[PDB]
Amino acid sequence: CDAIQAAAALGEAGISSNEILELLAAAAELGLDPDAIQAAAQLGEAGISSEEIKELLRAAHELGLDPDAIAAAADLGQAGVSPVEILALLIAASVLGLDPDAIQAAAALGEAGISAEEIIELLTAARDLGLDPDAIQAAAQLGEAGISSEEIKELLRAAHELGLDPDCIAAAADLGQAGISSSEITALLLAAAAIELAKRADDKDVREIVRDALELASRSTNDEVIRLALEAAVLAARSTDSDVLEIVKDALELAKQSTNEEVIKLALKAAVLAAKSTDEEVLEEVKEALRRAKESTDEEEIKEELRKAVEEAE
Amino acid sequence: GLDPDCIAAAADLGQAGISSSEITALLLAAAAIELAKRADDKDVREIVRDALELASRSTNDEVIRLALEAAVLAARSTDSDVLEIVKDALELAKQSTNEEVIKLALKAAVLAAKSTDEEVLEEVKEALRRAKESTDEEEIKEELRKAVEEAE
Amino acid sequence: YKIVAAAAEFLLKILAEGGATPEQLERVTEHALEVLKEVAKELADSPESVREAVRLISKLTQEGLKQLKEIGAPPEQIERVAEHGLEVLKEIAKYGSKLTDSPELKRELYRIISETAKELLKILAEGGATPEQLERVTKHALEVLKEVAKELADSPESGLAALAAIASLAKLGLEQLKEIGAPPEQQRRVTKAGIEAVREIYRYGRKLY
Repeated sequence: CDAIQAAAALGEAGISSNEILELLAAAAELGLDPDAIQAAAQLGEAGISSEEIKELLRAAHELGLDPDAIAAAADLGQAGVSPVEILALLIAASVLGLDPDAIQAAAALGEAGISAEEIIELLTAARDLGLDPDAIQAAAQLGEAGISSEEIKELLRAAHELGLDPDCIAAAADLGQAGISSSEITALLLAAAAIELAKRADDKDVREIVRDALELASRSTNDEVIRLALEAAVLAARSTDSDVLEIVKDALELAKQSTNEEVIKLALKAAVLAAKSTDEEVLEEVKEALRRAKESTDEEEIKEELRKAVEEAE
Repeated sequence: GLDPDCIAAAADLGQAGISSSEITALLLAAAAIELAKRADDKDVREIVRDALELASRSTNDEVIRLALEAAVLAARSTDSDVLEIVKDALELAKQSTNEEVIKLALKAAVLAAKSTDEEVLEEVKEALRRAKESTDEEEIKEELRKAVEEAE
Repeated sequence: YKIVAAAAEFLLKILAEGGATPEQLERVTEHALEVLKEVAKELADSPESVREAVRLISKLTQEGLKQLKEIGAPPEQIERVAEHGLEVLKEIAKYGSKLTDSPELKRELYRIISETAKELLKILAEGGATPEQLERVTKHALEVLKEVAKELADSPESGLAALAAIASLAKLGLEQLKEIGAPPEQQRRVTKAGIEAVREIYRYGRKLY
């Protein structure tokens, strides 16, 4: 007896009789189905007033929401999302055109204490990157790992630039559970990518370069030097030109033998810029700046010749 | 006409500790709602809105049972005269602020919906018209009283 | 602009160190804001200039409220200058919307408006004002945000951002009202007004999507 079953559900939720009569009045006004009234009962278990529920369901009706999103409003209620923020997430889902699994991910991010603005931003970034619901589910696992919204955004950006699968992002969330910094996760992602690509490339010189970069990254302790070296390893593994491999090898031969971070930062920057460039004149001037750096001995002259080439290439 | 699973759900409102009159109200309400869903009629749906509004806003078991019994009777009837009388009674109950006027107006509408004499319908409609055109609660009560004492 | 803006802030801080009455401080603050608005309306002609204008207006506003808080003035004066600041800020945001076309700067500008609201609300709450003032200010702040959103918004993403900002302001405001222990009646009144602001924002959103 559906109308009485809905009343019994509100009775099991412990709703006051006048407030049952109000939720029934709302059900009669809007034509609420028993599962929409069950969502009202679950918002009542979340302690929301009949008035607030009524305006919320009135808004859901004025939005023309799909019943699955309307049911998922009770999941956002169980996640403890602020009453307005529930409406915001519902509006956002409607504007985004995403599935209820994106709403379940929003509920998980709500349990992780993430604001509706950050959720909306994360979903915005996800659609703008062209990421999928499994990548969004792994992002919710980074939320379970307590990673900050900006760190997730940059991690997702890096994962997209590396062409990673969602399972890779799940492994990144496992490094998050291990308490690894977003920087060190990013390094490990760069490294794993460079290594797998260095299997796919057969070339011993690429493999030497990638090993030398992985050695330098294992020996050093600075996040810029590490990211530059491992990015250079990914770039070397993506490259096909002996001029880029020579410039990178020369830069690594200078850098791995050097004791000052300044010339390492500059030489790795020059090599990364050369590997990203498309002009033989810039490659030759960088190869020249490295030749000048091998034939000279003063670190101030090495830094200046690398600075000239970097300011030409940047 | 509620079947035994409805009575089982009524026993579950018993498990929720709801008082017998409140269970009765909830049964009347749920019945009026399911009937007003099975009927398409916006006017019956307006009556059910206004009844459930009044029942939520007030707190007296006689007023509530009168209102929801009228809502069930509206969901069980089709004549425009009965719908007009019920809407006039609910409009008078929404505009006035005396529980004796509310009880008398709802009682007059319930008697008009239970009976089927067009002279009782017209005298109840005219007593409600006198009550809705006038301002004095004593004139409202004395017109509704004469109509009730003729109709009961 | 930065120089004269700094000169206004400096003069205000000097006057506050000088121990002038809350009334004199408020009068000078209004005059300073009015001048600041004028010289902003003249000198602003680029996205960064609007960003900087808002940053300086909000800065001077924050310093002003901090002075009134430190001297222990009644919340009434604080609420007046809060309204003045928001109103001026809105008029500048209005002008700045004519100068600014890039989505990033439009969004970040709105975000800074919301940060300004969040901060001035937080400052008033730290100021120990009654819920009776907190609701007036919260409502006005939401309404100013609504008017600014209605002025700026022209794509769904910016709508969602403005919505989310509004929602977060409601969340913060309700969190202050909860901390001061305001009655559920006031909590409902404010929350419903917040929902209604979001409903009006959705009535705008219906244009975009």
